[PDB]
Amino acid sequence: FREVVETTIIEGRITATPKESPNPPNPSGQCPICRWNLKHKYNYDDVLLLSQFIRPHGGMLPRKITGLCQEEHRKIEECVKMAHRAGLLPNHRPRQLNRYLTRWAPGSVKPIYKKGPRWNRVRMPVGSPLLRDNVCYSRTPWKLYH
Amino acid sequence: SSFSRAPQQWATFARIWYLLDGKMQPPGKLAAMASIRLQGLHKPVYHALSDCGDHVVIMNTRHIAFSGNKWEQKVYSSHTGYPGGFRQVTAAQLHLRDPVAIVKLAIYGMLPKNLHRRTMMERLHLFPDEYIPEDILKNLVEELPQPRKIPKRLDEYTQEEIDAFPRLWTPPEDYRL
Amino acid sequence: TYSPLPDDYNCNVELALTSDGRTIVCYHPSVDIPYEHTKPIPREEGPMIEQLSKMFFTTKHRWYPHGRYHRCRKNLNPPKDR
Amino acid sequence: GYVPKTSLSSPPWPEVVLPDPVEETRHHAEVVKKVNEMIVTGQYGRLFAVVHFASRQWKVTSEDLILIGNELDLACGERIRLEKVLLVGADNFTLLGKPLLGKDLVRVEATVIEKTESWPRIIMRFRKRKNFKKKRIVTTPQTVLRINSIEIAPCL
Amino acid sequence: MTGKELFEMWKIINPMGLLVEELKKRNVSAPESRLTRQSGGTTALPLYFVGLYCDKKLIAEGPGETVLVAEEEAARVALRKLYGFTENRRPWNY
Amino acid sequence: FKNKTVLKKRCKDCYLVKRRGRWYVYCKTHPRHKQRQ
RNA sequence: CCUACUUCACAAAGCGCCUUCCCCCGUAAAUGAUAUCAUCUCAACUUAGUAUUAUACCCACACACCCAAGAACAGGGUU
Ligand SMILES: [Zn+2]
Ligand SMILES: [Zn+2]
Repeated sequence: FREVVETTIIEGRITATPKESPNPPNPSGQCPICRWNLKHKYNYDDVLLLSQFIRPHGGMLPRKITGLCQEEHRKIEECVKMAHRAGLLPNHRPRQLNRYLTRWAPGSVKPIYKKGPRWNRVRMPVGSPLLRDNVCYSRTPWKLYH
Repeated sequence: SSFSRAPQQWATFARIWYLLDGKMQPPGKLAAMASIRLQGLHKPVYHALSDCGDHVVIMNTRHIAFSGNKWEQKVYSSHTGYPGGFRQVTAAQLHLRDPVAIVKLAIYGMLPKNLHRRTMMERLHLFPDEYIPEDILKNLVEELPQPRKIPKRLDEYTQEEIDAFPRLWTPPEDYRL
Repeated sequence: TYSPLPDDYNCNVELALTSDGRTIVCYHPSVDIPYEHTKPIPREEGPMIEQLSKMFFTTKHRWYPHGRYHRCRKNLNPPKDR
Repeated sequence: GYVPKTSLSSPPWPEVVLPDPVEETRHHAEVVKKVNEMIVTGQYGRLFAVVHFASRQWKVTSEDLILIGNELDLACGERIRLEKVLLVGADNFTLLGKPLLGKDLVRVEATVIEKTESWPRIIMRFRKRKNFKKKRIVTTPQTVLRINSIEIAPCL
Repeated sequence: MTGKELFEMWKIINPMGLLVEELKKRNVSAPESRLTRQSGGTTALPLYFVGLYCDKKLIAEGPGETVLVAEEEAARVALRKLYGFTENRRPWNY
Repeated sequence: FKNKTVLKKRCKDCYLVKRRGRWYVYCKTHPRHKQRQ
């Protein structure tokens, strides 16, 4: 990781950079998620996993750099949005209602004033459809709409 | 066993005081627990006509958490009865106005729709914050487990756990980040 | 060390099958409360109905009287069991 | 096949390791011997029993009364043995059949204390605007049995 | 006496005192009354469980509305257990 | 803004951005191109 | 509400007089990633941006006569 320092005169210095842990469970895997056997085994609240693909101020890292699949990058981005909205990354910020599994940005959803009839009800989305295929240990599948 | 008749009956039909902590808990799950306890459906001696309900004291109701965008999408509708008296207020607005209305309404909706519902609600004690009246605190008997386990934040994760969790990728050294 | 259920409450349950395997024996001696888990013994119509409702955590409706019809329909010698 | 510890990496339920069969069988023998010794020494008070009689299961104890909804073809005061005893239980132990306990284990005895007819039950059919109205009165025969004793034997 | 209770048939007064006398006869120190469980202490419908402990050993616990009533009932239960007239005692043999 | 069910960029400077829940076509050079879903 | 004027007259009225106080959100912008530019953000986020109407009003309570109180009841006064 290179950082730019000013004094005006400005220069870039490369500092310590973490390395992937030795002995991946699944070497010769497409993305890091596959290499570590996490294809369908992480959720929005797995901050330890998510923060490894996050800029220090909360922004996501580019797919080219991270090496993630297209679908895995999308999943990580959505999970990170949900974690930010749930307040699970208090240190990754640009510079009071508790939530979680919030798909939409809170400021862009209108109230459901007229929920339709029973056969055409307007349901409130929960979680993200990108995580529909996550490992389900429950008898019933995840309900993405409430 | 071996109790006298009146003490035995009193013990069997006594009403217990339970404590729920609403911090970061879904009001729906809180209401399900509270409704079971209020109806007495958690007692094997339960019967609709036995008036076997218990007391439920829910604290930190101001700090409940909705899944999804329910804070903005869920709407509570009421009518004053007068023309033009239809009021539709979002969950966030209702929570700001009354820090107890959301949980109260959830439990009310989950309770059976009969004449015992308001008697049951009389046994429900909702408190926005950690403070509880002293008499209620002395009454408390048991604390029910929180229905939802609150996920930890990075600020809360211990350095040992972070070390235990492997590094997933080799970031290029020459990257601004 | 495996226990079918927590042994703290209401008894210590021990399941078993007879040698023939055609009957199940359960040994469930009751668990006494430890002494350390115990504490030493310490040493007008409107307003009236409001007070009673507050006292017994009920509503006002049950404290109002009923008519002669119901008061006389009520059975004063109900059957008693046990 | 290692998976880093995430929320969904492992099942949400605790892992349970059942006791090894050999040690568990030895433990079952020990427990059965203990309960058999309790029976031998008579270390029990009231005995209750779930007994399948007629078509139903009755939770029964000595001196209890049972109302069978049919005539039993037995003279009043006649003593009987109830043979389908599903469960026998005491203060400190219970024995469960699979699905029935053996004859050698439990002996539930009853007595035909009374033979009677049930109170008149009304069966009325009615359909509106069809001139369809029917009434019948039925008195089901009944037998009251008193459970005299529940005996167990050290045959485990 | 089938279905009857010991003190339903034999009326007694001061069961705690009588239990103390019985334990003295059996050469046992006086029991310590202790609050094992309670509910709604400050309400109008409290439940109190009072256990009598003999050298930190529970001999009998009883329920009640007030602490005094619970202690009295616990004394009655202890007396029943001592005299062998417990509710779950062996039936009479006929 | 003009309300359109299908958003089409009209010139080079027209750009699509999803804001406050819905898509918009914004354009500095020709604000006439402003479209809202 | 009746000081005037007027219908009128121990008072009721208007044609007469007096008092009337807070927002709502469509968008326009700052910083900034996914996508190292850019980007108002169903990304985290910062403003215009606010409702959680702010308050105001009422709050005591055991015959008979009068009353600006009133169908009755009720209410106010009786020093
Ligand atoms: Zn892959
Ligand atoms: Zn353009």
